[PDB]
Amino acid sequence: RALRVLVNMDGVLADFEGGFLRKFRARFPDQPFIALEDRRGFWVSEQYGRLRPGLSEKAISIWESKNFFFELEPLPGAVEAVKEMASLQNTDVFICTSPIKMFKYCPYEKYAWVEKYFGPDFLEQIVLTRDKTVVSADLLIDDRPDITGAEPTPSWEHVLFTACHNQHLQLQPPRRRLHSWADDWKAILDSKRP
Amino acid sequence: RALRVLVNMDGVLADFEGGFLRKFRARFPDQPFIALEDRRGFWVSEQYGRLRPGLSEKAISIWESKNFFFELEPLPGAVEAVKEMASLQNTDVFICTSPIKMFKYCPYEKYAWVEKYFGPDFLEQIVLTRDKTVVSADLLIDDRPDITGAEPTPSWEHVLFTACHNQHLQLQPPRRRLHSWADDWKAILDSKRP
Ligand SMILES: O=c1[nH]c(=O)n([C@H]2C[C@H](O)[C@@H](COP(=O)(O)O)O2)cc1/C=C/Br
Ligand SMILES: O=c1[nH]c(=O)n([C@H]2C[C@H](O)[C@@H](COP(=O)(O)O)O2)cc1/C=C/Br
Ligand SMILES: [Mg+2]
Ligand SMILES: [Mg+2]
Ligand SMILES: [Mg+2]
Ligand SMILES: [Mg+2]
Repeated sequence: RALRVLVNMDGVLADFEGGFLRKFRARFPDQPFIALEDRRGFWVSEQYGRLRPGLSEKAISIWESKNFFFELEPLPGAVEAVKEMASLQNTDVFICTSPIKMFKYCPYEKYAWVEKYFGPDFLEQIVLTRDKTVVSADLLIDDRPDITGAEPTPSWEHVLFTACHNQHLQLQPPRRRLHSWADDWKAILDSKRP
Repeated sequence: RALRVLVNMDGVLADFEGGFLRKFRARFPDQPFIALEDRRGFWVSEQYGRLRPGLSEKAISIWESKNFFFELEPLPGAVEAVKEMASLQNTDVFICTSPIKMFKYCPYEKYAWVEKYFGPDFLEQIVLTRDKTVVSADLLIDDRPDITGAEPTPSWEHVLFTACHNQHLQLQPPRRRLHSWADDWKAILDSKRP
């Protein structure tokens, strides 16, 4: 009866792309980089790997470093929108996020980041998983174009959240975008209500 | 098409009850304790809180301590069963576990414990969530009798995994138990296959 919305973290709430680029440039000032306007494809590591030898591994070392996830800046409007969204009648919001393979810091920092921006009580709303298809909900707002896993027919509608890496993608027509948190996310939610 | 089984961690794969009791007794040798045979009700903290003043807080300090989750011993047969279960044709296994409120160590140690007993590749199968009702699957094997949350009608059948705290409970008849990993879990899975 309540509408359930899964909201992705990196690329939707947290600015992974901008934080990575800043830290990559600071740590490797003599390496080439990829300006955000030039990002293409979900995987940062793959494009850097295509840019020059051994750059995939250097990219990876940025997000494997302590404080990388914790120090990500929220995206504009994200904290305000999700707070408003959660307070809406008949609306349950979960933050659904995938950790990286190296688990020393990432899960911890993601919990810490949510506490910081949404408060202790919002920690109950976090779902950490590598497979989003096994989480059920009416909506998934997520910047990754290809969301697959163990469940061939997920219950959610995936709404693509715009990011530098996906902004040029033509979606297969039924599919829909949320262009930024300034875009009309209430209209999207309302279209799913009974 | 593949059968999906969610397997809980504490009380099913990891011996939370025995590890807690050992560490509680070692740290508080002059406090009264609850023998496992005498455990009743899911919440360890509540029963200890009923046993004497300020014992809830002392109990909590055990599982909030570093290395508590990491150093839990697997339950008998658990690692062998889950490994066999995951290798079965048309069967996907996820470990579905709730972290405690204090997130400094618990998420990290749970990932570490899974790596230790199941290997790096099994980390992809972990779902960390306070709400299991929003994870979809055919079966949930879990020692907690009362599993509720945002989804009023979860897709899984909850099979109650026997533990000291629940062994005496009469379930509402449709509900079913897995008595230990030596019990016939394949028969339970097979009853759910198309
Ligand atoms: O290029 C990457 N970009 C990225 O976000 N990640 C990681 C970063 C994050 O933990 C998880 C976020 O995915 P979503 O929850 O937003 O879908 O995947 C990993 C790589 C490459 C690893 Br090799
Ligand atoms: O008494 C408790 N027992 C317990 O397992 N936990 C915590 C321990 C574990 O992180 C999570 C396990 O639940 P399941 O995933 O097995 O369902 O709840 C907390 C308390 C009290 C907190 Br106050
Ligand atoms: Mg993302
Ligand atoms: Mg609400
Ligand atoms: Mg349990
Ligand atoms: Mg299998």
